[PDB]
Amino acid sequence: GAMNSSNYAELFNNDIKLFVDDTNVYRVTVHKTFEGNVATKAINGCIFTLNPKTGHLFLKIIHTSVWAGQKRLSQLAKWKTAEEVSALVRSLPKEEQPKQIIVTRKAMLDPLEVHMLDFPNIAIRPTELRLPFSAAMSIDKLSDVVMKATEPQMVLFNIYDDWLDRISSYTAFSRLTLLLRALKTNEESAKMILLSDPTITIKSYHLWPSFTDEQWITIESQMRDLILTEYGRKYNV
Amino acid sequence: MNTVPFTSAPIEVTIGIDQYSFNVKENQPFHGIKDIPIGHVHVIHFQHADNSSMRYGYWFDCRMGNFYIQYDPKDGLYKMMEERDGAKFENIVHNFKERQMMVSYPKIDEDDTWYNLTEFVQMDKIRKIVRKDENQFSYVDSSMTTVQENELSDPAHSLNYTVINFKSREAIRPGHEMEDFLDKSYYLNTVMLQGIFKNSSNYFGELQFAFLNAMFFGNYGSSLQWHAMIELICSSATVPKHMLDKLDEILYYQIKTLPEQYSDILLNERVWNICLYSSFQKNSLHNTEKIMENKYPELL
Ligand SMILES: O=C(COc1cccc(F)c1)NC1CC1
Ligand SMILES: O=C(COc1cccc(F)c1)NC1CC1
Repeated sequence: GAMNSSNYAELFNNDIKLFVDDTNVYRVTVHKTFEGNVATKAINGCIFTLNPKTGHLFLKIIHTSVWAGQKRLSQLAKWKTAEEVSALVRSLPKEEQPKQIIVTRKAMLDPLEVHMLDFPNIAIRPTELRLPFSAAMSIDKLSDVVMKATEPQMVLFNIYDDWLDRISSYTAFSRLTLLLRALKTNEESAKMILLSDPTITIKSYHLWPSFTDEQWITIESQMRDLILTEYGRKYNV
Repeated sequence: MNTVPFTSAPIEVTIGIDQYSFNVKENQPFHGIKDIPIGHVHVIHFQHADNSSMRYGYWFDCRMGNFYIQYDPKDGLYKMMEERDGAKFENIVHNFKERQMMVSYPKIDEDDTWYNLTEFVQMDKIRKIVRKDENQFSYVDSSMTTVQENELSDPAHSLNYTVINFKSREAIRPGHEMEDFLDKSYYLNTVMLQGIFKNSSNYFGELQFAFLNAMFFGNYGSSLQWHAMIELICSSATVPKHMLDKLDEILYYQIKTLPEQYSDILLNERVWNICLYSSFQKNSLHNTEKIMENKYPELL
């Protein structure tokens, strides 16, 4: 059924699974109109679909043109998410199709289940984890490809860069969620932490900087601090 | 007016004949029920005094043969049977009537309740839901499961209601996933009405039979089926106007007849609130919404 702390190691077994986060699919800026009314303007979005074991990220970019002339866009966005995830699964060879899809928001369950009626062996699951995947657009290179897109487009990334050469997927996911939590709680501090030192670069083919093992521990500690911090500043503790 | 005679009443039992119920005491001189209105299906059901567990009963139509009830001390229940010898039956019934050992079906002449609950119920269709083809009458009890319930174990003792499942390839057209899940008109009108039921009368008749099975026996799967068939209409943007008008009448009399004490177990809060307040047809069930709100405002 639902996914929580009791079964956190299931993510890193050998059953193919994908997380799907739809929080950045329908994005808007809200503004005043000349008549003093309020209007929205949509901007490009993305479906964040991620294999937590391999780090493979199927970033489906949602171009604003898909909303043209449509009604109830927050609701359409969920079904559009489901449609595009269903399309991805169908494009993958059978031995690459997930055995489970885990949705980060419960409102995605019915839209995805309906789109995947053709795949009755694929389990559609919620989670009780509060995962920070909405902060994916704080990753500069992901944000860049979404905002530059002029048409619908799937871009493939490895959100772990080369980390799996040195650490396990359990540790790689925990780093990723720590980084994304930090970016979500205080993006500027998080980004300052990551890029303060000019001598640690981000390789062209990577998303994150080329930290050594020792540097990652310092970074990880600095991001923990940030998250405990902002939690004070928030709750005055 | 027709008669269902009883050989005897050897065990204390509450006997029902449609919406009416009476108590018969162990070995009381009871020999059946008379003046039963022709033209309607009927149900005679029993709850033994000793074991309130397993209310059971018999759907039947007096036009389809001469039916009597006899207690079976081996199987432990009141069994319906058919008498083939018409002359023996007339003679047996006349003897019982002369000695006044029968209760009279007690219909008030103003009262259309039973008609209104059974308007579209036909014995021929009942027998396709309750498969026991050697008998003209159909047995139902509390514990009988439905075909869909056995998909989620004895196939012969099942209620073969039409399977309705909103998240099914039957209900959802490829490429219309969102359209068809949020507006079930395709499933109601094309799949179910045009495809399976053929007309709204068959649809309504199953719906009414499901309700009566749920209300009389506490048959849980019947209750599920009645609610599903309401929801399938309420969740369709496009429903013929006469079907909605009739549905409002149907439900009105079901809710009116519903005994108050079983309202919590026979009424699904989620379905009713959705149908009355959120669904496409939220404004289309004036009579039903009015009685529901004056009788069971708690549910809403
Ligand atoms: O037992 C009976 C009695 O059959 C009836 C028929 C009609 C009304 C009634 F009270 C009883 N017949 C078969 C030969 C054993
Ligand atoms: O006869 C009954 C009561 O029948 C029962 C009995 C026991 C549990 C239950 F759910 C229903 N109702 C209709 C109006 C005459």
